[PDB]
Amino acid sequence: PLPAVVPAPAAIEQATGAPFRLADAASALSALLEARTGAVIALRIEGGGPAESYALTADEASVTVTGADAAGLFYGVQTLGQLLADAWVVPAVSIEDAPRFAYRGVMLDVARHFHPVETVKAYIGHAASLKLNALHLHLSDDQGWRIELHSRPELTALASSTAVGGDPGGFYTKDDYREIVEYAASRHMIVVPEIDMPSHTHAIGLAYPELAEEPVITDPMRETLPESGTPYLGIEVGFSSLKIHDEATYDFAADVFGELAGMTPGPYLHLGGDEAHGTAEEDFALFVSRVSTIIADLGKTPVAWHEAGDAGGLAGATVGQYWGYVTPTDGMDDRARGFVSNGGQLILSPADAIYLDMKYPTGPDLGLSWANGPTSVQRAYDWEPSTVIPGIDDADILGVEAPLWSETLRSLDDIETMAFPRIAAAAEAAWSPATGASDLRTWESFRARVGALGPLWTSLGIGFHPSGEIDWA
Amino acid sequence: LPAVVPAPAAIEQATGAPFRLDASTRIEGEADAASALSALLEARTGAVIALRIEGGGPAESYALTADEASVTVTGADAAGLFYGVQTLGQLLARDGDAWVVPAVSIEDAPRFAYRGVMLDVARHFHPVETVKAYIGHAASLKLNALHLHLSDDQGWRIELHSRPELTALASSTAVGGDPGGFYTKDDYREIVEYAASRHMIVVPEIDMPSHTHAIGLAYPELAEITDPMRETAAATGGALPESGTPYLGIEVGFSSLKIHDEATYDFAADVFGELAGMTPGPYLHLGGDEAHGTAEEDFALFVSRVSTIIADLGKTPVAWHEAGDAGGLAGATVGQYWGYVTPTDGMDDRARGFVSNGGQLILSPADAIYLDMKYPTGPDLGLSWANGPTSVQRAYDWEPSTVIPGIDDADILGVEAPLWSETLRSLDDIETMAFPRIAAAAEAAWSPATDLRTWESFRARVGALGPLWTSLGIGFHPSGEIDWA
Repeated sequence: PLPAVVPAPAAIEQATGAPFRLADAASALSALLEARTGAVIALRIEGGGPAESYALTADEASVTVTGADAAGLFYGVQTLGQLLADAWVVPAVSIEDAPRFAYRGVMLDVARHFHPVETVKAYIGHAASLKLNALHLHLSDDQGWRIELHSRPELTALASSTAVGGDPGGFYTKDDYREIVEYAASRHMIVVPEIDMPSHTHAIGLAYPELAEEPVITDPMRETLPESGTPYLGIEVGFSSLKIHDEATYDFAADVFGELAGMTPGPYLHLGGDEAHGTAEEDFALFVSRVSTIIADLGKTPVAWHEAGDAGGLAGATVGQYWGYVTPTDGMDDRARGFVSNGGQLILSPADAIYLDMKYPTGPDLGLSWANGPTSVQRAYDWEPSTVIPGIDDADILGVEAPLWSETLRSLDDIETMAFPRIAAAAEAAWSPATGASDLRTWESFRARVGALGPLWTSLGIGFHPSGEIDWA
Repeated sequence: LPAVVPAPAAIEQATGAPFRLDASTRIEGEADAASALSALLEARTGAVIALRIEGGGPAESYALTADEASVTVTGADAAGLFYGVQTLGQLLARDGDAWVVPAVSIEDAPRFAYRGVMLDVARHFHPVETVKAYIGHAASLKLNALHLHLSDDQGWRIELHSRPELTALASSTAVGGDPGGFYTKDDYREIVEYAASRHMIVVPEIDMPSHTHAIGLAYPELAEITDPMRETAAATGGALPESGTPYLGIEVGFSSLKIHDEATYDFAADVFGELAGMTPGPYLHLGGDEAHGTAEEDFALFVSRVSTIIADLGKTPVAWHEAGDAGGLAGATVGQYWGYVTPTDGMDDRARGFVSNGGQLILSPADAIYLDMKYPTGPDLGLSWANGPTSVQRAYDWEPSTVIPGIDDADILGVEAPLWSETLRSLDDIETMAFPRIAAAAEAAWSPATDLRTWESFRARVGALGPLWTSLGIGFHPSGEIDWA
């Protein structure tokens, strides 16, 4: 009975004997005793091996978790919590672990439904239990502006009032934004803020009306309220845009990205790259060519969605591939490889696979289906970051991101019902080795290991949708 | 009175002299509608013709006025202007040597929001080139919905990646041993974007219950043949009955899916889920064709599942009227395909059950509007399985309201003109059967109920467009029932 642990470790092997009767990393395990409210449990930072790596060995003499950093030890304490099993037991085990990708991220949409600091802090602890080390907050969209800026003070004043569906809006104060980045730092997580521009910028026109263009509608139909110069409370996308040829548009992005970078010590500033429907490719090329350079000279590494990779601007910019794992193109396989030819890496977030906002085939009502139908937990796992990567190299993949969009999610219970269990397939694709190695990196194994951690998920207060695709305990 | 098809809602001649075109007329700056009018000057290779998009009136409606000073086409949409720009081409006449627009004022509006033409790519794979031309031909008659019959017992024509073996091993063949093929996802975007520029929506159909022999070629675990005692087989000579190998015949209702196998619905969800992502149009046509000998409860449970699958995808599902006895689906749209007299079954009653469910009817009577039905005159190809060949008059001898069981015109989504490709292997073959009688489709779709909507007037107006149809390269068949120019 191989002890179930997710993400699947690099090397795991049972031990010969009988199992184990039960700095600040110790607090992470002491607080982990929510699964179960002399012996000596060793948590030491030796160092020398790869970053975010650890070594776990459990016997009856003592259990020893040894990481190279505070992060590596913090991923070893997360593994031991999953290892915890008539009494309360830790199996005779030996784990030597290391991450496959340096970026192992979770995205949160705070613009569609404004999520408070508390429900964001909880999601940080939940993602950290799966060895995820990057929180991606989607701070702006057509439905709200969520970050408090002073170079653009009208934004937080007139663009944060509403949310999707007539629900409360709000924003993170700069006072409140430091709490998010310092809470995630204590969980060894970086916080990358995204400000979706060219398109996905309708709320920006509510406060600075000289910057936004009139909405382009196309075929709703579905609307039978379309977007106007008023707070958009719908879910349609790709209608808003900034005055791309107005220099005030870029003087706005400079203030917005300049002030934002001062509050984020993380290396990345995500600009988005969403283009409005019917926007010129050359004009959209000029847009993200300018704003990425603005972030470039700010001392930050710019991030954008892969649809802006054909552009001629930016150097070393990082991408977020949101296309399907079988890449059904507008050009999205070739367009994603433009980031690698330019000198940057790719973060892979396949829509059909890893988009956590996609409805379950089972049926928890929430979610969307715009990918290729609902997303089963298997399909969230039925992909390899290497083969589902056009024709690049593992050195050109910065990591894996698991986007959770909040068009339909308004609760922490709503967030957990959709993130888990499919978030485990995200951390597995991010942390665990490729599908070429690792015998436990199969659907038959993941489906069994993710079901054994079910009781552990219920003890930490983490909600999840029990997908009938897998067997729980 | 100047002939124009479909017959506009309100048309009246003017008091003065016509509009001389010459080589000095300017055309008003109306984006691509001017280019649509310039290409319409293929009939004939200062005063200015005004194309404007006002707005406020009915959807896809327009107003056309032609005098000696200037011509003005004013629509509420880009589609309304487009259909007004289409009426200009039909209006264009020749005085002696100069080309002339008659003094006339037209105020037009469509009767049905759905004005469809279906093309069968499964029996004979029609390339993107021959489909784009058919998009322009149907758009010249104010049709706004292209229905693609992407799959049948003879082939699978759309490229899916969740089910990638389909196009790998089910698109090799066509009926009669003819070339197969399929539309790539990249080739399918070109069709929907071309149709959008003509203000047409692309409705993709995947016949799901029966008409599914080709799916068994690639996913062999899903298919169930079933030969009836009738058939033709021995007489036609070999005429290979259906097997577990590509079917090159024309018989229908022999294949089916294992209705109680859950992989069949996980199959349909994957295909329809990927399909919906490729179509910005609101409609996903599921079919509803039941195999011979299928249990009514089983066929009901099948279409109950797939329509809910399409419904939960954010799209409106479409099916044939034979799937109306089912207990599933809500608000599903329908192509009624039975005769205008509503015959063998509760075919009218089963179609009226869709209206009880909250949906609308698209009516496509086989005896009336089936463009693949043989002419009584005789241009060879086509079928006659309805009630014999279909004359151009018989294609027009029906009212979409009266033939509609016992409902209301508000419960009719519109009109569809299906062209099945069992015998049609060329674009010239498509036009030889689609046209004349596709005007009777646009007439029933666009024009008011039974105006100039009589057989005596139709046969005069569509006969005047002969030179216009010959100028656009449309190879219509000259039915002897009507006089041309």
